[PDB]
Amino acid sequence: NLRVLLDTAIPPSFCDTVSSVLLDDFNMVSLIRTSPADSLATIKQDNAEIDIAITIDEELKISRFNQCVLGYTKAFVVAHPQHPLCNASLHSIASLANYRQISLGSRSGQHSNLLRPVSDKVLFVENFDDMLRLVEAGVGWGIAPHYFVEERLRNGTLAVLSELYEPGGIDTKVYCYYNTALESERSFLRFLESARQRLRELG
Amino acid sequence: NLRVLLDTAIPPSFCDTVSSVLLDDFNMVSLIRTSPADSLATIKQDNAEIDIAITIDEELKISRFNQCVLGYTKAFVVAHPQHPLCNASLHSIASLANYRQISLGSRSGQHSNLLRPVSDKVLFVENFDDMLRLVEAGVGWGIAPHYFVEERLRNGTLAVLSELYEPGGIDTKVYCYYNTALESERSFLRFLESARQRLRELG
Ligand SMILES: CCCCCCCCCc1cc(=O)c2ccccc2[nH]1
Ligand SMILES: CCCCCCCCCc1cc(=O)c2ccccc2[nH]1
Repeated sequence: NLRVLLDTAIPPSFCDTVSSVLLDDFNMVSLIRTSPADSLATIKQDNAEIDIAITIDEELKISRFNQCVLGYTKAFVVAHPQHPLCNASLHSIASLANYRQISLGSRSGQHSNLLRPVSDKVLFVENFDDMLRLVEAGVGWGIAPHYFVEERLRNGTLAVLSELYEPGGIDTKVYCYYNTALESERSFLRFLESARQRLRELG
Repeated sequence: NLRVLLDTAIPPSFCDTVSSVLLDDFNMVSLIRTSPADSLATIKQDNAEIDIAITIDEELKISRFNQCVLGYTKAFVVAHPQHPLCNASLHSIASLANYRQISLGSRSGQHSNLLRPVSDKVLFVENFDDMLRLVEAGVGWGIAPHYFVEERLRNGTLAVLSELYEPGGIDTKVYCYYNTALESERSFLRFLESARQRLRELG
């Protein structure tokens, strides 16, 4: 029955919050994980027959789907704690566009404004694990969700650069793309209401 | 000396917060108001010789300028309290793309993804006052900053539709575009630090 796709930028908590709720109302629920760079591409494939996507990625008006927002979540631009650009911010926060960035690659090779890399050179990868191996290494810098990075962060293995750009990490909305058929379906509305109401915390 | 441009979506408080601070460090400070639809166009004109823009509008990498974020602020999609789409949300929240929208026109006729109208027909205007005359009228619906609308809102003259899309109004970042020359200038940094630190409230 209900197939829902969850990108990797979504905290793995925001995912049990969901799944608990949908089983009340639904009797078969499949959960698919996906690069954020591939989320929206995927739901456009009709055969893939997704009914709900949870992503950070944005695009206005899609084919058969509607959009709304569930919450907010944070990402950081990170590097090795002696990457040149470490320390020395504001000026160097503009020089990111010169340094090598480790970006999430997409299947379609295409990117949204939101996820397109800011610099060159870019070195593409499949997911945030590969990304951090590399910035820990540390060739390049990257933007990764909080949940990934906070482990290493307090451990001093990685440092943040995002801070003078946006203190507190880069606030980023979490969207919900849902097949229009679910608009005003007593059950979907419960999921929305309940997912949101919960997803204040973590925050 | 210092010329700073402030779009109309910026609360008129976020504007005294700024202006107080800059006079400590600056001795001539001009403040220009602008449609958000025209903010960025304007700072690209070189003759206009703007040193700092405060806008909700977004564009990545501009000519001589850097970007960072000062805070957050809210906007609502509003209409006449017996506009068809009133009441009846979620489905109708998708039918906005069919109803007439009152959008902020731009000089260049061009719009960013962020400000481009969602529907047609569109009926362009110069500013948020014209916009509300019209949605109060009420031909069409529009998106307007909180500060404008909260007056009329509790007064029942206008109703919100944004709520199932994004409860609490549509969170929207407030960017700072500052000429690169000001990067690491003891004074600019004070302004940033102090503007931000204050602009938590209102919120
Ligand atoms: C200091 C440089 C700021 C440039 C960042 C531009 C805004 C962030 C957009 C964004 C890009 C991502 O790759 C991303 C990845 C995971 C989660 C949020 C993200 N936000
Ligand atoms: C319920 C329909 C949601 C569609 C709104 C799309 C996100 C809002 C982007 C935006 C458009 C504006 O015109 C605007 C104007 C002033 C302040 C913030 C704004 N945000």
